[PDB]
Amino acid sequence: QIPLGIYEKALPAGECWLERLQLAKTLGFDFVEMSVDETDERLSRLDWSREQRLALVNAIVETGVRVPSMCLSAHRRFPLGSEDDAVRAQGLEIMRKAIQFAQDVGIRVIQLAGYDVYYQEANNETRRRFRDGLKESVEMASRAQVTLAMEIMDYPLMNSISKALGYAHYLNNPWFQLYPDIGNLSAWDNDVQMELQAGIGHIVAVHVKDTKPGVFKNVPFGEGVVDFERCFETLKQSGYCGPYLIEMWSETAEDPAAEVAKARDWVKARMAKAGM
Amino acid sequence: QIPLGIYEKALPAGCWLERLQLAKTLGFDFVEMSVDETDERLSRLDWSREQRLALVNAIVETGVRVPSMCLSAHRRFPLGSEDDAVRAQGLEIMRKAIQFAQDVGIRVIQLAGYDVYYQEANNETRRRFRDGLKESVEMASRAQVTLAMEIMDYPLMNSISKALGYAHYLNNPWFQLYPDIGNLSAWDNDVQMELQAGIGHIVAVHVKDTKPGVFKNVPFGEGVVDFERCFETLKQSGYCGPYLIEMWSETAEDPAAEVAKARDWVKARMAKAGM
Ligand SMILES: [Zn+2]
Ligand SMILES: [Zn+2]
Ligand SMILES: [Zn+2]
Ligand SMILES: [Zn+2]
Repeated sequence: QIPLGIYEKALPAGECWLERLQLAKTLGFDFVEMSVDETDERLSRLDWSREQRLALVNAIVETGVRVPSMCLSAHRRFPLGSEDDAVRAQGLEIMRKAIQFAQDVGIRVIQLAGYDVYYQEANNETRRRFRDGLKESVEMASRAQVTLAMEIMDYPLMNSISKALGYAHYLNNPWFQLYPDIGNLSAWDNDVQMELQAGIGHIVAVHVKDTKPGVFKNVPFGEGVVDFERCFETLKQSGYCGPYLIEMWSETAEDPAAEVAKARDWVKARMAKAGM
Repeated sequence: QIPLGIYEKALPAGCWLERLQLAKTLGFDFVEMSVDETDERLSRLDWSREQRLALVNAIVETGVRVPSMCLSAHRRFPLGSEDDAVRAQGLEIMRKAIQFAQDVGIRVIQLAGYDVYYQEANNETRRRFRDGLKESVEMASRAQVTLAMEIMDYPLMNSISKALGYAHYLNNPWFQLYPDIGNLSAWDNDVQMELQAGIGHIVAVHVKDTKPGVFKNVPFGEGVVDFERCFETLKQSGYCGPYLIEMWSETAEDPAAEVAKARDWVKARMAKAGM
């Protein structure tokens, strides 16, 4: 088996989760990755009532479609490296609330964004604050027993598996792992296939998307520089047995389901070629 | 925080809402569920969706988590069994436990490190157990559920070092370590060395006393476990995870009173170690 998931933001935008999960099932997916992004609407999920949390658990159990991971891109707006101590405190409360939320609804993995700061310029001060924020986050994670997994990013601080492995060695904690995005990994000057193999005992999930140098969003599958077949071959041959998540933003398309179905078959053909 | 939990079997037998509410009044953050060799506790892996959801509801209402499952059922259906039917039942229990953990939001399944328990071990049981573990870890990787190997009352896994060997073999983020400081101290181990060695892999810690060759119901303080030392080692090494108090006071004169005393006794040892 190869568990295959779809990004929340590839599907229609309604906060109706049972409908979302039914659609994913219909489209042939095993799971949906939730996004808790910079928007107040998705951020407000962290303030959901017990009944709202439990309704999500209900929909998951009823449909069989899991929500095993949360993409926590809210830290782009409230980064852990902020020299604004108010903004940083806000990033840390979001982290705490995301961990409690994951405990409540049974999310397995919180995918962290490797930004020390995004909208502000980086320096030694922001990197040190990010490092300390990350250590604090992993401590909360260790208490809760919730996996935090650093994504390989559209940003120089975390633009390879190697740099994430640096953080993993520093932290030396079972609850801090790796969540490579093969698109982001391919959009710099990395030896991608060597990076995938190097990270193996730390890789808990894989984001599947295409990219170009300096273009990390909305590059159509096949129009970028990602060698999908090679990546899948490397991961399979190195013993990877975890999930793959198709990352796309077709929520805005005329027919989101149709865009998703085409990307699904496209991605699946390449996995099949790679022996999976 | 030092998250502190109570073993299911320390509390009176029974609904889960009542048990979780009891744990709350006793000051515990969580309860560790047991899926043992009994058909009664095994039947949990066959719970309906409604039964699974009722547990989730109760956890959310009380705020007392059930973050871990002790899976001692493998004593009865071990992954190393040379009987293909018994081994298959063990693998099916493993699959169903992982699905149960997904359904109910259990974070860590604690594995019993027995290739076989009620039979004699040999090269073949060891080989079968090894492959069984590999298959189990493959299942856990797909589900993203942590399996943590307990340090055992059994030679095959009687130290953190032994569990570390399996961890290095499997090379997978979903296979981790769940030391029991009692079991770790009941052999010929360098206990404080071991705890430090395993630090990057320790996801949880069982707290109980033991004596060499006596791994069960040894009253706190009457055995050989150096509690203040183990706590200071784990503290100095940067351990930030939960501690589970393992007892079977379920069948004692005053179970609640027994657990309260043990709780305060454990917390006193922790306070002495800088916690
Ligand atoms: Zn490593
Ligand atoms: Zn991604
Ligand atoms: Zn190691
Ligand atoms: Zn134990």
